[PDB]
Amino acid sequence: MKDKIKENSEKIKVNKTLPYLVSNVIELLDVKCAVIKTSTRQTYFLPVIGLVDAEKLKP
Amino acid sequence: EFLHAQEEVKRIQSIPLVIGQFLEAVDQNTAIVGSTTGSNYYVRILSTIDRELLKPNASVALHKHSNALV
Amino acid sequence: LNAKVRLLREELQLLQEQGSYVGEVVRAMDKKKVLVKVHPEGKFVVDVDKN
Amino acid sequence: TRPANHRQLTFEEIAKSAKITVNEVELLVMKALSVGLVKGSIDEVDKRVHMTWVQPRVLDLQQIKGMKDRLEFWCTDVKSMEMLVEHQAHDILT
Amino acid sequence: PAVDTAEQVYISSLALLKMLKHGRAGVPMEVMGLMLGEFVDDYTVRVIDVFAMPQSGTGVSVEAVDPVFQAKMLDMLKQTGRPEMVVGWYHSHPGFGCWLSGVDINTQQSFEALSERAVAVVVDPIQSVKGKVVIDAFRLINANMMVLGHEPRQTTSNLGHLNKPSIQALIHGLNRHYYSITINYRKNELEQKMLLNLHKKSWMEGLTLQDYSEHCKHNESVVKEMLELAKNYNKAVEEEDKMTPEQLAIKNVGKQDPKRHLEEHVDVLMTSNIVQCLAAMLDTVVFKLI
Amino acid sequence: HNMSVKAMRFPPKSYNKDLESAEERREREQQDLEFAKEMAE
Amino acid sequence: IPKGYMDLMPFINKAGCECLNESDEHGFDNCLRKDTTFLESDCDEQLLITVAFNQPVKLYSMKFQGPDNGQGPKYVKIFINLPMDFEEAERSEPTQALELTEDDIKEDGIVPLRYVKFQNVNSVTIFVQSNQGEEETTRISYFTFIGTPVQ
Amino acid sequence: LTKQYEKSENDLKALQSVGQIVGEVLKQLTEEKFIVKATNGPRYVVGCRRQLDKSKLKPGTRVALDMTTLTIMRYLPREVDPLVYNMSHEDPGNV
Amino acid sequence: VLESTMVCVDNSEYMRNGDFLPTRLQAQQDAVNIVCHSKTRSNPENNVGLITLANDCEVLTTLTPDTGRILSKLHTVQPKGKITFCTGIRVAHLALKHRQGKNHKMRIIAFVGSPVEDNEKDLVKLAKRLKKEKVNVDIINFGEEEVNTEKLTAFVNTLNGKDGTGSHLVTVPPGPSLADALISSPILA
Amino acid sequence: SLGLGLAAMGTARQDVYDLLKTNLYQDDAVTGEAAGLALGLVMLGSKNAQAIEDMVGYAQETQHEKILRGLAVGIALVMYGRMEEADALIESLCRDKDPILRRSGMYTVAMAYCGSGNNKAIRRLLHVAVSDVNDDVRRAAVESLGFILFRTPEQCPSVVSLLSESYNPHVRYGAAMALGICCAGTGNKEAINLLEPMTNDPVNYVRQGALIASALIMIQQTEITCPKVNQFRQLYSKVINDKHDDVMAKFGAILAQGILDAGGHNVTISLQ
Amino acid sequence: LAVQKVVVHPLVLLSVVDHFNRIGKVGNQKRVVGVLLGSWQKKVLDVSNSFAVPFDEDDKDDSVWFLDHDYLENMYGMFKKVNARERIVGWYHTGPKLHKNDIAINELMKRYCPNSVLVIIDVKPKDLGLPTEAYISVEEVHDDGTPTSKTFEHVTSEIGAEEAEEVGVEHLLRDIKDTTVGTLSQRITNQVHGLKGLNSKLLDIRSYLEKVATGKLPINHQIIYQLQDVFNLLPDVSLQEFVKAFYLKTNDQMVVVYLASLIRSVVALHNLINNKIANRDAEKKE
Ligand SMILES: [Zn+2]
Repeated sequence: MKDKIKENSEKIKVNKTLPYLVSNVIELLDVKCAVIKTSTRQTYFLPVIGLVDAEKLKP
Repeated sequence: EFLHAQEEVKRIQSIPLVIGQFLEAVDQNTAIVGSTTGSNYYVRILSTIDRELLKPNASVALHKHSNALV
Repeated sequence: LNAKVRLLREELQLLQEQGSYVGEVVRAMDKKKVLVKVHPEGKFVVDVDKN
Repeated sequence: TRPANHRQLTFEEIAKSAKITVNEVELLVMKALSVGLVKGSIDEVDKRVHMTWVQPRVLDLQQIKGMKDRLEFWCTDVKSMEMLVEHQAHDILT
Repeated sequence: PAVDTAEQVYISSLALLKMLKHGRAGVPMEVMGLMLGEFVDDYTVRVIDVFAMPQSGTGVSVEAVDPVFQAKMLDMLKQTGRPEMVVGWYHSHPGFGCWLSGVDINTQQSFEALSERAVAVVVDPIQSVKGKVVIDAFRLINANMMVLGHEPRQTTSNLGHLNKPSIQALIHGLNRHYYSITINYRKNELEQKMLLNLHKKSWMEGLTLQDYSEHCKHNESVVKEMLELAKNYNKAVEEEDKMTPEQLAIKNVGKQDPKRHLEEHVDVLMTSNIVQCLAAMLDTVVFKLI
Repeated sequence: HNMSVKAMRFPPKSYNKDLESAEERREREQQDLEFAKEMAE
Repeated sequence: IPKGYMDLMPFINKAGCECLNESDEHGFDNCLRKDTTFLESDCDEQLLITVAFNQPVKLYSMKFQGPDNGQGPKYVKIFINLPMDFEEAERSEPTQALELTEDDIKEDGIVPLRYVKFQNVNSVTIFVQSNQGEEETTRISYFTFIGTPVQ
Repeated sequence: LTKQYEKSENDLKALQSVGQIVGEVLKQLTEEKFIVKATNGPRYVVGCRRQLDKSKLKPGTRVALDMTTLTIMRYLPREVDPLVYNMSHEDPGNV
Repeated sequence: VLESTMVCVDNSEYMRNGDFLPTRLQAQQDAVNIVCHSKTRSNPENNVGLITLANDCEVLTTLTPDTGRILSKLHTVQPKGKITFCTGIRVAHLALKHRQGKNHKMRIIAFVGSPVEDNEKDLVKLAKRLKKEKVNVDIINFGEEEVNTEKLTAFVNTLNGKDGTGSHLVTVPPGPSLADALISSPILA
Repeated sequence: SLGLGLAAMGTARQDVYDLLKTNLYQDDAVTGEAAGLALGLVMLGSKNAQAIEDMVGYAQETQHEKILRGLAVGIALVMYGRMEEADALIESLCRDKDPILRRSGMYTVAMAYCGSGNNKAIRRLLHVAVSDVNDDVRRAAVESLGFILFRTPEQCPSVVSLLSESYNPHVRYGAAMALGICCAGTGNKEAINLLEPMTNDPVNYVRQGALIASALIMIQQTEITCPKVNQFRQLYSKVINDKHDDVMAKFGAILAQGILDAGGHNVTISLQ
Repeated sequence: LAVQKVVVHPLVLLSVVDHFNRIGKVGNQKRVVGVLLGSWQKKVLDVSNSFAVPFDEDDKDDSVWFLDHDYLENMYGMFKKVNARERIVGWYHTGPKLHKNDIAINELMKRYCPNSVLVIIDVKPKDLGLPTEAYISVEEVHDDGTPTSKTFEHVTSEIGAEEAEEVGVEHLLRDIKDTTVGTLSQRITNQVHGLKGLNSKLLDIRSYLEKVATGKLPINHQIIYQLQDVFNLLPDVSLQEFVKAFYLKTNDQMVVVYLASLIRSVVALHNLINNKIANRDAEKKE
């Protein structure tokens, strides 16, 4: 499973490539899910938070 | 074939459609519409559209790509 | 009837052509150039169709 | 027994056939109508009962043959106009 | 050996409806499935039947093919007289045309590794209207062959260039990373007559008489509607006498046309009354007590 | 109505000339080619 | 074998080629063999062969040989890729009904097949409706299908 | 660690997910057509998922739309503003 | 060998008897457990299924490469009604014709625990149909073999024929357990 | 198979037919198209039952479309110049559920009624052209009109003129080809005047058919005989040298150039 | 009853035909049985998908029949994963008519759906009727004293389609379907079909009465009871009250047709005027 973990982390580095779009977390819903407002003045709903623990995020 | 041509043209009305505002009819088949994106466009009107409904300040659905009155 | 059928099939392709902007003419220029104001997008210097 | 064209029974026939006085005919039809044995209405001024429906009963083989004979006439009438509408409206028939 | 543009993908009537039903139910998810059939020759790919794959989870994209689900369904379909191999896969594109994205190209490479002539069929259940389904069949272009200066497939006929490629597909890599295979439909007499039963009313309805109270009320209302329309129709005649030819259509925009509604009211009433009269006259002899 | 419809005469105008012109229809194809050759790249 | 078409007997699954109404003393294994041993039946001369191929295979011709004593076939109905109960053969549509004549059933006669209908044959069943001399039982020889794999 | 693999694998499934445009339902036109308005954006005539209740999509309901098709995924509760959230969760100081 | 089998369990009224310890129904539950396991170990691709022989034959489980579900179904099998041997074999024959793998060989296990109430002609014609279709049915003649020894003899002899060795007519006299006679029986051999 | 049938046209040789039928019966897509066409060439005008029964019977059994395409052309040649003796076959082919066999009936009408001007045959081709389910059969129905009207060339630019502007591009292509087939080598001004707008048709293959048809009409023709030959000669060059034109529009232009100056300006096309 | 109407979608008909054409191949030509999938909306069934199940029966004996119910469960779970909202609503079989053993099969299917609906889907293209005949099992309580038995009660069946389903169907019927015929022509064709349907059904009753008359079939006394009701409902169109009302109604509709025809002629003359003005104006400038 170690090769699977390392190969998995490689796929993250491609998607975690810069630039990132700076955004502000608006909400944290349950049905675990987040609502963010991008710097392009766009409100989005994220069915999954992403690569950051939902406990470490606040509005 | 005319009925088939009429029926197959309706795919121009497939969702999603951006909502505009009918401002002025330039001629029979073209009009000036104000998209909710904030831009005024001179576009074409679908021939299968009841022009009796194109009242001033009427909400119209525009093609998401071509802004045409569909 | 045939032209009416033909116009209908070509209409589907013609409706997919992108619509035209609406602008206000500031002043005509030389070499068939015009200074226009696109409604949300400010001013442009544009060419004029041959017709 | 009577055909649907002549289902207007007088009070005299009900009185005579049922061995009851004419004045008791009306109450007899009420029981029949209330229970549901027969359907219709009573015309007291003309001393007549307008009968519109009877409880279906058991038929012999012979009466079933007669019932089928009515179907043969009924089938011909339906077929006759089926060919009539087809012939008359042939141009516009899809 | 080079593929030919004369190659055709034949989709049965059953296979077409299942992809449309599954694709529409799965809007907007790119719901995928397997196309069963038989590679008849180097120029035909028959799609006899398809079966839909489950969605592993949320996400508007094509998920990986589940081998156990594929193996179990193929094994069970063989038990009911369906011993047809998988000739490709189908997935839905709900409204943005028929093409292959980056994910779909990788998904197709999985099938092309197993079967070199596997076909990726894309169905647009949203843009498909009656009498015209937005469908397309794609197979990948090997980048090694095309970069060196070779056409992806040889052209020996006109059959491969009858359908003009769409700009939406040409934008998303058509004729660069994948090519389109012309799609024909296998329809037999039995399946056509069976589908003709759709919207076929019962024989009771033909002889059924509309309620006379509502028929008179409908006749009452519409005739009253023409009373105002006729009054407006007179005004339209005088107005159009003194109207410039540029206003024959512009001035009719947004204002109701008395002539147009008069014809519709006339057409509705004459269809309504003639049918009611004719059906009533037929019933007087058909349902006759004598 | 049938007599009036049968009396409606169409002048022998050059049909299929109100369709897309050959030169104008050629304009779209070249412009659309650059749309595919630039936006996709 | 005809040029360009091989003998497909090695291609078939020997373990998986079943027979119906076969006398135990001479069976399917002796049938495929080139030697003298045959495939006789027990219940009646009527008999149903089932042959399942390893890979998709086209059948160009067959050599369904029988002894000239009269027990050889005179009516062969061939069925392709059935999804067969000795009553279906009575009333069904054979792929190519074949009246194997005395020339066809001898040691040298080959029987041509409709190559159009024999293209994708994963499993084939051959039925012997009637023999030549109206005997109680039938007898077979090295019944082999001549053709090429689908590939 | 087995748990480490699960967290990394859950990460991979998370990466495939795509954000959804937040809007508001304005009026249900047909049984399959809706008018929605983006939070800061135009109004569209959009569709809806078959699995959705479609009775909770009353006018004014906040919804999440696909980025491509703009179809309604789900109805969301009334949005609490981040500033309003900080108003409610503001420590007085145990006075 | 690669063969598909169906067990023709008996759930008639006579299965309530204690002639086979403790109950003929309980005796056959152990017996089915042994034959179902025996076929599994012969080849892992072996298919087994369960059919009842009640007043109306009921297919409790079709062919499946599982053993627990066969004993799971036999647990709820309660004695009711009368044996119908005529229709049981045919219904079991029908399930065999619709096996998962056509390469498998026909096989039926019959647990006759009640007399077969038909003329010998019906049993004879039934065997020929199985023999034509290469269907082998191993019948265990426990219970009322004093009256069933002749009807079933016409079955196996017509089915097996001369030098058959395809269907056996093992008749176990009443004793401690009929399953104990199965491991020495040619059915599991 | 193509070489044998081309070298055995109308010979009615049993050995050639037997060998070719062996290749056709192999049910191979590539060789089936070849054998089917060659079968008609060898049995050209023979109208024998056996060739018809074997070929049409094969078409209703083969599952390969290429074999059907070759047979469709082949079946027509079997009954070439057979006048009304092909009525029984034509009605059998035209009523067929197979689109290609329906196309064979159109070709059979063309060959059985070549140059006869039979209005009954023209009535049938026009019916299929305007009312049919398959565009290929419609395109072949209009194409077959040229074979019936070449003996009277002035008549095609009147029956086909209206089909030249139809909504169906396949009928438009057929109208172009019908003018080319009927007016081949005649330099018909009326036919060329119909094809000149076709060369700018929105559909690419319609343009190709007009370009090829234009070459067939005025092969060998000079400026005096036809004033428009110089216009089309430059049009062929312009299409070929147009990097932005469709590839099959150029295919017609290139073939038009070869036909226009075929045989070193010493050959002509004339079905009569 | 528990089922008011069964709506069978065109996918099921195509699937059932394909089931019959792939099992009823060179093997045999019996009836094939599958499992119906659909949803429930108020009291109208919505049969929308189906899958085939292995099935066989004896031609002679009706009590001998096999249905792979384990196959039923395995594919249902296979189908439930793709579309959870589509549950088992019954079974189908392509038999041209009912069979004696369907009541036994429905009992097997009743375990997976208590209100199981059997839909007989005739693969043969019948000319006048729908191919679907939807039946539900009911417990008929006889009044003669005969013990209560399980019987099939007819449920009115209709062929309806989904939005995308109808899109594909119109694509497959694009060429064959003739939509040029106006509404009025279609309605009259419905009346002709209504006359044909009634004649066929009247012929079926007459054929049944013929068999009863000659003793081929026993006297039912429930059909005959119903038949008296049919003949009693036969209206008398010779009554003075009815004829006057019919004339009163017919004349009421005629004046509306006369008014609409009168308006049509005026509008037609207006069109002719515009055409002649346009024609005259075009030639004046040219
Ligand atoms: Zn995709």
